[PDB]
Amino acid sequence: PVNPEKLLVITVATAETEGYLRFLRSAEFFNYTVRTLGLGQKVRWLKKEMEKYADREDMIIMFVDSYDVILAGSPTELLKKFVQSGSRLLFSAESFCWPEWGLAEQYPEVGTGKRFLNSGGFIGFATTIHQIVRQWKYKDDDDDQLFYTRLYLDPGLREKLSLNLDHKSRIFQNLNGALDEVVLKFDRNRVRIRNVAYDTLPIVVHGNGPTKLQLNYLGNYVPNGWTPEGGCGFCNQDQPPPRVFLAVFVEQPTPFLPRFLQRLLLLDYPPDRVTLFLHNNEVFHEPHIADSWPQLQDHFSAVKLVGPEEALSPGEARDMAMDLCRQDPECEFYFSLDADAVLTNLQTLRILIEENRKVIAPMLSRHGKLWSNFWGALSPDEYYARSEDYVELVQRKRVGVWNVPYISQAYVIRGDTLRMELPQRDVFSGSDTDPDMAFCKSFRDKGIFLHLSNQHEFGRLLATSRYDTEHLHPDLWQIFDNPVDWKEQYIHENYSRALEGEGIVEQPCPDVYWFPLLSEQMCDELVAEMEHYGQWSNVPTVDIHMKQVGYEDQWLQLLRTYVGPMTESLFPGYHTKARAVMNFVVRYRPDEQPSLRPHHDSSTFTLNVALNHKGLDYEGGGCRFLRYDCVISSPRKGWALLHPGRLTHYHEGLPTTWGTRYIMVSFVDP
Amino acid sequence: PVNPEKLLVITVATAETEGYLRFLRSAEFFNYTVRTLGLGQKVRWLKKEMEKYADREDMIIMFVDSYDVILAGSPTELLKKFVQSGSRLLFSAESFCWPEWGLAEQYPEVGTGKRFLNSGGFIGFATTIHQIVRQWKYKDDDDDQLFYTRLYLDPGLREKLSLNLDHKSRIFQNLNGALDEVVLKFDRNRVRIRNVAYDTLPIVVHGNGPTKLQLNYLGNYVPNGWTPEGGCGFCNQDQPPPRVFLAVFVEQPTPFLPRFLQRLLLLDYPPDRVTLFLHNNEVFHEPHIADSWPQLQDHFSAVKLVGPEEALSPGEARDMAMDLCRQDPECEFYFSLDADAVLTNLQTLRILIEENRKVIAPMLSRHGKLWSNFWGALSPDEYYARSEDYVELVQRKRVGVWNVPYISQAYVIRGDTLRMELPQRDVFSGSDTDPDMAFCKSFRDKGIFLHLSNQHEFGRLLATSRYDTEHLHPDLWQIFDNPVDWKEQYIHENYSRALEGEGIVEQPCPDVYWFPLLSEQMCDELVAEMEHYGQWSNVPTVDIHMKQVGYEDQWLQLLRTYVGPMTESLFPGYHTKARAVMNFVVRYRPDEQPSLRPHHDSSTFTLNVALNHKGLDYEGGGCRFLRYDCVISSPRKGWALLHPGRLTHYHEGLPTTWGTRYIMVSFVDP
Ligand SMILES: *[C@@H]1O[C@H](CO)[C@@H](O[C@@H]2O[C@H](CO)[C@@H](O)[C@H](O)[C@H]2NC(C)=O)[C@H](O)[C@H]1NC(C)=O
Ligand SMILES: *[C@@H]1O[C@H](CO)[C@@H](O[C@@H]2O[C@H](CO)[C@@H](O)[C@H](O)[C@H]2NC(C)=O)[C@H](O)[C@H]1NC(C)=O
Ligand SMILES: *[C@@H]1O[C@H](CO)[C@@H](O)[C@H](O)[C@H]1NC(C)=O
Ligand SMILES: *[C@@H]1O[C@H](CO)[C@@H](O)[C@H](O)[C@H]1NC(C)=O
Ligand SMILES: O=C(O)CCC(=O)C(=O)O
Ligand SMILES: O=C(O)CCC(=O)C(=O)O
Ligand SMILES: [Fe+2]
Ligand SMILES: [Fe+2]
Repeated sequence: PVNPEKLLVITVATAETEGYLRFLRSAEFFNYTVRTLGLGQKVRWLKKEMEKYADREDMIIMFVDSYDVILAGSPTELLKKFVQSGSRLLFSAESFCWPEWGLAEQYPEVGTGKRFLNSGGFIGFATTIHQIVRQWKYKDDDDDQLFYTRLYLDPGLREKLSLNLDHKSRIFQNLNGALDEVVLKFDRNRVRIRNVAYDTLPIVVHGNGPTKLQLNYLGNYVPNGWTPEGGCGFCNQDQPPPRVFLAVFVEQPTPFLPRFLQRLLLLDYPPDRVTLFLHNNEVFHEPHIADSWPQLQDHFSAVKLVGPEEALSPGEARDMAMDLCRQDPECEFYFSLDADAVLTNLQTLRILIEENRKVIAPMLSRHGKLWSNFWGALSPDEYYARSEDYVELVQRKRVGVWNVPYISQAYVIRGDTLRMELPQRDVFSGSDTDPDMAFCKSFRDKGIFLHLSNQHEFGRLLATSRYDTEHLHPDLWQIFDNPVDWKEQYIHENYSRALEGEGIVEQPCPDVYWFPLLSEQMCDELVAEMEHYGQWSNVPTVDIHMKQVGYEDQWLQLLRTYVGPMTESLFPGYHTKARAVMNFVVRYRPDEQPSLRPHHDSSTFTLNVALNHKGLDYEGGGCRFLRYDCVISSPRKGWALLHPGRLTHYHEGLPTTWGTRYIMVSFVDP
Repeated sequence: PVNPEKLLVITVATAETEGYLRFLRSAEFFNYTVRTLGLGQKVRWLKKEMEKYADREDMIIMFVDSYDVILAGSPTELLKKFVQSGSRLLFSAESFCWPEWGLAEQYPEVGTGKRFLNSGGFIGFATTIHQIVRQWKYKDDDDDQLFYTRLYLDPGLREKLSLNLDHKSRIFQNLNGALDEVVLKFDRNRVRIRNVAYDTLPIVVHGNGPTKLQLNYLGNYVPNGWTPEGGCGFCNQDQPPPRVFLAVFVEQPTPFLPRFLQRLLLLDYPPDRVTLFLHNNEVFHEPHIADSWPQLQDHFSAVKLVGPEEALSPGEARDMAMDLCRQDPECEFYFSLDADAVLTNLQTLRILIEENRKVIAPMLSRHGKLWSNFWGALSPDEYYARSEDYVELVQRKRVGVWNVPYISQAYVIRGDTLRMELPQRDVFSGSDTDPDMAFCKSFRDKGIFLHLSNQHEFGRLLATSRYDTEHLHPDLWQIFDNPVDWKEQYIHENYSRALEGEGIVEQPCPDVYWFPLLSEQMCDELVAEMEHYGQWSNVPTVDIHMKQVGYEDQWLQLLRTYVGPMTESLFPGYHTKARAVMNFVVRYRPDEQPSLRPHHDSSTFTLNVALNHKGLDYEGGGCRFLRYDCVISSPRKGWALLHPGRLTHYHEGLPTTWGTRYIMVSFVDP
């Protein structure tokens, strides 16, 4: 048994990049001892280091890269596997032969394993290593592969110093040419990989060639990145703050944007330490931003608008917003947030900063689906592809902070990373690539990790694909594509609490029920949308139907989702599908039709919703039920009334004395 | 001016028939003085009477018949008109020439009036009359017409004694050949006739030839028979009773016959003075008569049945019933009453007897139409024809007792008239004539008047034309043809009082109403009719619909007539047409389906009627309304329940513990 205390890991690193520190923590997990050289040219550095270990027969030494390497096994298993190899210096094997390709005939014939050599990782005796590395006397420009290559192809030297290759990946697993051979193997508190082509559990995982992101994905688990019983290994889980530059971007017509601007005033973070930047490409949103801008500039320390008059493409706008933080030494962090991002959690900026990352993004997914603000993998064309664990991450099966090749719409970048590591302005611009794709590619080409955190519930994304802009109030027609947000602005706040009970629902007259349904904004926007049409009109009324305006299917879904479940709750035994042919708003002013004579309605039950206040917009009677000697004298605006429409409830519309009355009614279940 | 005290009216009468006494009362009305001869042969009697008045130049004498004659004018007008004639002996004129027809050329040419002579009535001086009547020396067999005839055709004798004819009916109106010339002329307290062909108001109306009934019709008004301001002239208007033989006849299947037999026990007349006779030609009614016969024989003094086993035609049965009264000197009156005659008034026998007539009948008409138990006129073939005042009599415009040529189904005959005036047995039988027609013709051929009285409301006739006899209870299917009687037996007695109010209707639970609808007989006959079918059977039940039995249209009319008006009364504002596709009776016994799970009904409102008692037929729960915490614990048999079927009334059929439950239900207004 070789003593672990005589195994040394030697690696090269000119800078402490994020890939190097990841390699170091995988080594400290297995309690390795690592010698880092320099905090073909690295062969010159290894050769110099091996002159101290020229006579060290007692020492095993393994040399690997650091930027694209992670350790998966313990040193004792590593030394044990090296003894079974029966070699004095064991190299790594690969599926390809490079630099020179014609040397493929030189190599010995291997049955099923890999045949060629890879200098990215080898292990052997310090004496045998020294006799090999010290023969190097060449230029720094020439690669390291060709040197160790033909030395192995020397048949006499191959037999004298016992040189062999890890043909079946017992210790070294090179990913290029074997991505389909590598899977992960989980355990209680550690993860590992397995070569299913030879059924081996390698120690060293090296992401050579175009397998960088494949190692970033493996690096999220191996060795203790994420464990099924311990979770993440490096995320947080359980006096002034930094100064941040908040950059809002409105590059497309975004629904509920007034709610976005009002939400910026509620982020739990000292506003005097946040500098707001806002770019608006749409002339549609200039009113909305103008309404909120007085509150914005009085809340934050400094603000700035770049409206549509500058005519800046989204790439040029994102360059300027980030460059204004890089050229400001007081900008410690840069928070870029798009308009189509709703942040339910109001501490994301604090939590994302405390993760102490360079580029971290909060995970946001559209309500109920899989699409999110990140890509688990890429295609050869750098287009989208689904990773093996993409769905487990979106569904929050496995939580933590993950090395992800793509992020968008929301991310926090360290300020010093911008000036020192990505100092150019053409981050988003410069090519025919999408401005959000060139952003992520600009960070990966610098070896910078794009972190995605799903440890908390952060928020959701808005469906802004087909946003019909030809409406006086476009957010009304958004009951289909963004229902969870449509309910927050239009459904009464105490409606959901009314469905569960709590005794807020009232029965003013026998078999008529009174519950809050619509919000004051829903009624005001509905009245305005009706008057904007203008063309007002077997008891007759002065009314306008939702069909001629184009809001029937939208109001029918409000019936299916909100009044149906409310009907079955108040009438135990009745089941409703919310079918209604007659949906219309009625006007009551003393100049035309101030009242409505007694009548029945051709429907099973009716829903009568007020649309304005009592005493502010008009003064007059409500709804009178003759057979019961009971009248709804003081109606409530956002509240609605439910009564059977046939036989039992002969009701009369009492006259309006002054002003104008608006009510919404639907003869449902005819 | 001739003094009325020297005008004498001479007439012939071998017996005081009803036609003679009618002529006498018309004379006493105008205060005439009449000499009746004998209480061609009557010429011998007149000639003998004229020998006392041979030298009486001061006396005017008018000779007319008595049986077919009524007086229409006063003597002063009669004498005044005779003076204007300028004649010493004025005869009556006629359209026909008889006996000998060839003597038509003898008569003087008359322009437009009647040309020939009629010896039925003449007026003149007693001296001129004597010189004419005393020339008669012929046989009693030869008629009186030919004697006075050719004496007028003697041209010299016609000019010597001044003989003329009332050519234009100034005084004498002979009806034969001038029926279209005669109309009535009314006044405040007297009636009169008018010859619209000459515009004269005659004094004497003589019904010669086949115009007997036409005079009976005129005799009902002229002179004071019926006056518009005084009404009838001889009817009643404002201590033992006689003994009567009551004869009931069942010659056809008659509906509601059990109610007829039970009604015979309620006629306000001493039963110990009534002898019941009943003929039943139908085997269908032997059960019904057998059920009531114990009560009949214990009520009346003597009874007798002649069932279908004797096989007697209706003519032979009516002969026997009346002959048994004629051959009984103790039978003072004979009351013949048919089965299809409902007597609402229970004093008709008393009132018809107190009219002191020979043959009087109470007027009965089918409810709402014109057909009655009498004919106002006849046709040449003695078939039916409508009289000028037939509709005024049926509609009770003109009231009183009327000389009518036909009666049926109900009449009271004096006993002495049967033995003395119509003693033969072949009254109804003897010819191919209908037995009811030969009855009336047998009385008119004896100069006996058939009186019809409509001074009171007596009753109605039953529609027994198409009586479907192939039913366990045939009176159920009689809601169409006899609704007024169908309601008396099947509709609850307190239903009509419930519709008007009086606070008998109850509201046991909110918006459910409880009112009496059906009678105990209606439910018992409906349950039996259902079990007689036997074939019992989206909540399911053990039920039988009215359609498969054949009682849907009948139950639909009960809905249209009785539950519709009851719905609109209790729900002000709702209008019902009583449309129902689902009408069925449900069984509830613990052996198959004892209960019914909570459910709604596919209808606007439902009518749930119990069909048996609580505690006598079964013991179990009623109807429970879940949403109201209210249960119909103790239902009432004949009562019904009305509740809305949708949404608001989720109800459950509570289990029946013992016995069998029957309920009638109709899902009306789907
Ligand atoms: C929803 O319900 C809450 C409480 O159930 C309402 O809050 C009350 O509002 C009234 C008038 O606005 C105040 O007088 C009370 O003091 C409030 N109570 C609390 C506990 O805040 C709220 O107003 C309801 N929503 C709407 C739209 O009216
Ligand atoms: C119809 O109503 C009358 C009274 O409104 C009912 O007559 C009463 O009947 C009960 C029980 O049969 C007696 O105890 C009372 O004494 C009766 N009152 C009178 C004034 O007679 C009659 O029963 C109702 N009809 C039916 C079929 O029940
Ligand atoms: C590293 O050392 C710690 C404590 O010194 C020990 O718990 C852990 O198991 C060691 N790891 C290995 C791979 O031996
Ligand atoms: C008959 O006499 C009575 C009273 O004596 C008288 O009222 C009536 O008018 C008289 N009738 C005629 C026709 O003169
Ligand atoms: O005006 C009211 O209060 C009742 C209106 C109504 O019910 C209807 O639209 O028919
Ligand atoms: O049995 C009851 O009381 C209710 C029956 C009913 O309503 C039905 O026929 O559906
Ligand atoms: Fe209404
Ligand atoms: Fe029911």
